[PDB]
Amino acid sequence: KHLFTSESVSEGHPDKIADQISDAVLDAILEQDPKARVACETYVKTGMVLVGGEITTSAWVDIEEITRNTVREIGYVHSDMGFDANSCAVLSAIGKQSPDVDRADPLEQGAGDQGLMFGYATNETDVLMPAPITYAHRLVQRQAEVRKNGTLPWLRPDAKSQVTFQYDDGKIVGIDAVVLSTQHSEEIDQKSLQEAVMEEIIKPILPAEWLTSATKFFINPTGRFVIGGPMGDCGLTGRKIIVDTYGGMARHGGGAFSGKDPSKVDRSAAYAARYVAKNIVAAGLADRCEIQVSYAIGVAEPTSIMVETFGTEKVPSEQLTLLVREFFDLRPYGLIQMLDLLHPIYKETAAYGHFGREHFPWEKTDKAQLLRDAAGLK
Amino acid sequence: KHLFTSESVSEGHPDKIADQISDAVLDAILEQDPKARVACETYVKTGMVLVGGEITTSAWVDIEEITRNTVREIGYVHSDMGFDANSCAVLSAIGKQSVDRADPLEQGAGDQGLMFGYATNETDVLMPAPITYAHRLVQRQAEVRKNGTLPWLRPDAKSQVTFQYDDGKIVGIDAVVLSTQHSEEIDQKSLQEAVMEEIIKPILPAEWLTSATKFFINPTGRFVIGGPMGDCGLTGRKIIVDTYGGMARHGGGAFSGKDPSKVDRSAAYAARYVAKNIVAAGLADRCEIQVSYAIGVAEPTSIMVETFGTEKVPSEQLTLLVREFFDLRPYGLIQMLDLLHPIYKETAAYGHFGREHFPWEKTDKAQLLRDAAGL
Amino acid sequence: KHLFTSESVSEGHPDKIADQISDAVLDAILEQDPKARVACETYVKTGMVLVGGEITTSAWVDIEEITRNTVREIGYVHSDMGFDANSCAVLSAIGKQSPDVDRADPLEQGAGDQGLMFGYATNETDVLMPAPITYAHRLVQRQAEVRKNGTLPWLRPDAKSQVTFQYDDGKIVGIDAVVLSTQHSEEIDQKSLQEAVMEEIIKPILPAEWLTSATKFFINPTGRFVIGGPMGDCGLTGRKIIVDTYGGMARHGGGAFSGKDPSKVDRSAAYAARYVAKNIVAAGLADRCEIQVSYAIGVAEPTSIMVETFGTEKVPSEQLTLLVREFFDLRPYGLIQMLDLLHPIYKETAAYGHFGREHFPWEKTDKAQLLRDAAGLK
Amino acid sequence: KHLFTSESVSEGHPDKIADQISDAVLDAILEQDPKARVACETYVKTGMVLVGGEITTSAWVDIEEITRNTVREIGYVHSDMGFDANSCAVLSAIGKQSVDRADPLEQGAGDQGLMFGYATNETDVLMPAPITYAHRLVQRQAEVRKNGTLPWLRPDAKSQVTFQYDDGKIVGIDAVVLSTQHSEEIDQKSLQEAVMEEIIKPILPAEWLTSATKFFINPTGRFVIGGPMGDCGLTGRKIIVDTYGGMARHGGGAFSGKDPSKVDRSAAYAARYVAKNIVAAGLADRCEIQVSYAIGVAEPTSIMVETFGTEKVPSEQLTLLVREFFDLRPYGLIQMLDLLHPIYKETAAYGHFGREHFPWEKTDKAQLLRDAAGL
Ligand SMILES: [Mg+2]
Ligand SMILES: [Mg+2]
Ligand SMILES: [Mg+2]
Ligand SMILES: [Mg+2]
Repeated sequence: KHLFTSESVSEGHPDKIADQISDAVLDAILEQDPKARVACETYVKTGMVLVGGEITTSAWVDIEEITRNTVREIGYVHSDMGFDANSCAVLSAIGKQSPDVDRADPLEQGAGDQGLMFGYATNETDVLMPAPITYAHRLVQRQAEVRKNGTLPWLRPDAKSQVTFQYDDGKIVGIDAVVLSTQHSEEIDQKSLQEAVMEEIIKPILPAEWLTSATKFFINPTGRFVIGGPMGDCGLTGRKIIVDTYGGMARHGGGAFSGKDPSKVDRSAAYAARYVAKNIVAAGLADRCEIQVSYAIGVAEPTSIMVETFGTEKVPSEQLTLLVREFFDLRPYGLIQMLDLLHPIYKETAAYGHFGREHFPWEKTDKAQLLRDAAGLK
Repeated sequence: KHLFTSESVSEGHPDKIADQISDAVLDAILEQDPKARVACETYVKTGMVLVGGEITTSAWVDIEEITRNTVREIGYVHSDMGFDANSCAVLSAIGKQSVDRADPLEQGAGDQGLMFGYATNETDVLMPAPITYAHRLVQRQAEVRKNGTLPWLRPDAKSQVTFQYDDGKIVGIDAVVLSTQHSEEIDQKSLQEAVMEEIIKPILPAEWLTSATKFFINPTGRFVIGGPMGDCGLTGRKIIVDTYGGMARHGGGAFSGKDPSKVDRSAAYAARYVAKNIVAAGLADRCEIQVSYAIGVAEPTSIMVETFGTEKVPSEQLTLLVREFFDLRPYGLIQMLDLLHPIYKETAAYGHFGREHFPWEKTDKAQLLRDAAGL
Repeated sequence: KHLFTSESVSEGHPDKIADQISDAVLDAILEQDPKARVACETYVKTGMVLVGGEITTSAWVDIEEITRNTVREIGYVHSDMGFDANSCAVLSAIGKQSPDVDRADPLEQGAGDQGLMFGYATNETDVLMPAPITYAHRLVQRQAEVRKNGTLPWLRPDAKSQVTFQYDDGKIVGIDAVVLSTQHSEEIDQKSLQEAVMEEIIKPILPAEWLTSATKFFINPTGRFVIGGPMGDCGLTGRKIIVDTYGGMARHGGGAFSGKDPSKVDRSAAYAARYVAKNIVAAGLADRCEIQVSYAIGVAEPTSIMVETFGTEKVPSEQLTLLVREFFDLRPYGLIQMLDLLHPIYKETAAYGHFGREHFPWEKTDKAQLLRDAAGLK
Repeated sequence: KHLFTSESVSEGHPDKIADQISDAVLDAILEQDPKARVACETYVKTGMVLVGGEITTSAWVDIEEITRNTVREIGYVHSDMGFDANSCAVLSAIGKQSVDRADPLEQGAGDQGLMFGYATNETDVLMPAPITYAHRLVQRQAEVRKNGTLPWLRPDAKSQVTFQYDDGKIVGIDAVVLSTQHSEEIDQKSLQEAVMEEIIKPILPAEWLTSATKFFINPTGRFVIGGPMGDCGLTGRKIIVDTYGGMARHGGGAFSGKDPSKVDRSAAYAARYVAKNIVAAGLADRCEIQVSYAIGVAEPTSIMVETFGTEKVPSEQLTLLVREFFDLRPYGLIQMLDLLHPIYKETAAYGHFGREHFPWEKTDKAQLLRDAAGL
């Protein structure tokens, strides 16, 4: 009764490979040119990586070297896994300055595109993130954690996890269903896999107080999982946008993050929307907070700002919407200054979630105390 | 009071070109082989279309002809438009991906995943107003482009509508954005007036248009370079304009290029089918259905019914009626909606949800649901 | 004094890989549709095979399956060699009927393109082929022979050989220089390689009566040769046309063979030119014979026929040119009937030479006795 | 009596587009880095250009801009022509391939291979007549295309000339083939007359044109679809039209896309340099030079001089003079011909041999060779 489900994928999933390659290229460019315009779309298939899009930068980068290193760190170094970073093909289809100061104050620059973006936060977890997506992320990051340190050496990078939570009036009741399918080598059978996944992955993550005898567990439910990654499966950037955000707990505007420089409101505004939502919840102004911002191309001011507090607000929501508008610069290049986004920090974001990890700029809660006593509280 | 905003793109938008090419390949395979497994990802860039993925089927089909015909119908037929269906490159990287149930209806889900369905009586088609009219703006744009009413504009186009709600009720439209590609023969002033008279005003109801409504028509000026040139399009990059424009939640699954055995597409269609029939039955004003699946499991791992307080009958009675009247098993909803037919290129532009001629948009269960509930 | 040199490459050379893939696709199509028009150009790079061109056929073929099988038979099945047929990328860019009975007698059809083609034959060897290219071919085919039967298991497919012959008035004097560079594994050093190449490759091919103490031998002259094949080296069809023919001993028209159906005069006319030249020499009418034919598009009769007998003719060369014109149908679709070319026999030709192997139709000498007593001899 | 035939293609022929793109990339790298190692293979097809190979250089260069500029200068700038430099796809698959001699001139050959050079006093440029005038026909075609004399014809074009010889002496021209791409505005009759008056007659000497000369002008009719569309072009697929049109033998090495350290290109240029100076010195009427190289060896493994009986001095004296006056070592002929300069896009169409403004076409050794021989 009253259940919610969220899924996640590891860094070896072909979609996440394309996300990591895109942001890897972005980080390389930003390391030389912080003001660069980057729109990098990566296509990864069996034996192939296609890196395309449009960049406008003074930087000079090696797309092949960046791509091979990124796949090499993911762990695809051998043809027995279905993909090898040293022998795969790397093709490039990157165009330059698309024929487009304009503004006396750079912060007043209009948006580069239209679109809608969402941010979310909930005091369910320590990191102000929804439980299902948080623990789904932690399962697949542990699977890579135990593959990379040699604990379970038979694991291969491609993996997917899914956690179904039972809810009762916003109260986290427990876990009703766990799904975890991981790619593996020939050095293990399915019965030893289902037991090793329980002991080395699921147990050090899902709190024992949420697992009962009724919790359905599906570990490699179809059996053998040896062929994976780009082998026999396509990977495109921007095909895991719900995994990259809130696992379905919150709504989405449709924009991908990876391969996009901070001037692309699809990424920066979504990070800022998370920044507002986390600070509103961290300030104690709501238990759950979702905000939507939208933009029109060539318009600096957001065309709409909605603050949704699902009955959890500790102050009228009209007051919340005004607090958002004055304590945060939601203008495109205002986001960049507010979050200090012109740095090569994005290859790390393309993997196990863009949110919930406290060292990102959009995850710091330096505005919570300000919002708290600005709304007159304690 | 609050504002909500949704967007849509024309059939000429690069991401939507990829979606249509992926479903055009799908339709041509289903026409010969209705039980085909197809997972077709399309990548469109300046001068080329890359059609890839995994396909296992007994159908023989010409990817080049399908791709060229699709782009041709979309409208890119000249180098002056930035893309030409008769001279672009078409590369294929399609592979063949490498009998368990006595009843095919009991087959387990091909993959895990969560899907959402939504419905709301804001509009006649039981869809959210922002996404609905965002679709009708870009669809009207293509309409007046193809019938020669405005011959000077080009396929690539984007729309965005900002609605104002007073706690569930539509009060009007706050902001309208329409950006359309065009040729050199037209100036921006005559362009703005033409899309205001032929595109915007015939689509948005005059009751929602006030003097405070903002109209952004080609806000940055000339829009000559468009489509696959200057940008880049990939299948499944418009999943929110495909569904409910952000009004409802989304599981993360793309639609185009996937046969009905993929729960990412099929279960979302079914989730819309149940949500729409619930709202059409008067059981709720707004309704969101969440379905979750586990790979190898036929029964959904979760079925959530959220009615946002608009529940006209008890919520437990709603979740029960969903299980009674709807078969949400992977191959059960294929038979419930008759999905093994080439009918998917139509869905790849202007929204998968909202057009009553689709199987998941039929309300043939509405009177049944209303009877089993009371009145 | 008076030296001549010719080179050859093995079936693992990236250029020969593209030739084999092209003809493999051609054979597959001809096996279903003998009348098919095929123009298949293959591009093979690290981790990638691109198969393009124009085909017009009722056949339905699997380009990916044909490509992987062809590379699999060549021996690239592992990423340690630099290329794997199971995990590489296969892309296709094949167009259909390019918008082009026409003739009451099909044999009178005009040529599909212009161009020039050469054929050659010399009684130096048993197979009426020049010695240098023949023995250069035999060296690299032996290298694959000893790699495939497990004799020298450390060999990798990519290999190149080159033989310099000393001549004295057409008399084969001996061998002055041998070059043989073969790709190898880590299971051998360079000194053991240079000795094993001598014992297992060079010795059972080059006759001992042609090797002196002055014969320069260059076996892996640069040393270690571990990275090869498509890895770090491009391969295109039609980039080994001199290896495919007479090793430079004879002239060439410029046309590639592989991937072209027999209606393409670049291939069929060259095979027929070899057919004429071999029969002229086999009939005893000349010791060395080179013929050139040329075509104009839409013209059935060759625009020119030259019979060059380098002072070796046993009958006036004017008479030879007339004998050629009446004992051979050099019209495009006359070649096809004369040589019975509408069969899938071409994947075998894309490797160690299109000539010199007696089981090919253009290599049979069923017209020699006819030419001999037609010119009035014995 | 005998007939000999050679062919040539225009700068718009698909194989030649690939050769020019490969050398345009080469020229732009040499302009910044003269000692760069580049091996650039280009693949042109309907709507796309794939530029691949192995390159190690300190130069930063824009493959897209170089490719688009090259095709643009070639003439494909509209979809009606079948290819457009401003909207085609440009993919790059270039890698970096993964200090031994005290004197750089003593470096060993980067690869094995045999190369041929040729020269004959049949023409003023000391080239075989069939290939020479085959080049001048397609070059005249582009000439009258670009200066607006005939604006209706398009870049793709092929020529072929059949010469008749009476044992070494030119007697005339037997057959002329000229096929040129064109637009729809022109009919085949007016096309045949126009290329006869503006292309063929201004190029082929009237002494060689009789009433028995065959003229095949667009022999199959309309030639509208051309260039990369309908066909397919690869670097190094025109090695015989690049050199001597079949009159001389060929080693098998392609030219375009290769820096001067590649003996396939460099030694062939040098072999032409020696053959031309020998013929220009009056030492022979026809001369063919064969040079062979072993990888890692600086001295050529073979140097053959064939004069076809036209030797005006003893043949042993000729082979000696070649070794005395020419440095045929891999990096020796780079310095002998000053090859480390961006001068190679010019060679990628209309013949590498024949145009006196190239380094390997200079006859600065002719008087020297004649002195050291006698007179
Ligand atoms: Mg995917
Ligand atoms: Mg997009
Ligand atoms: Mg090569
Ligand atoms: Mg060609």
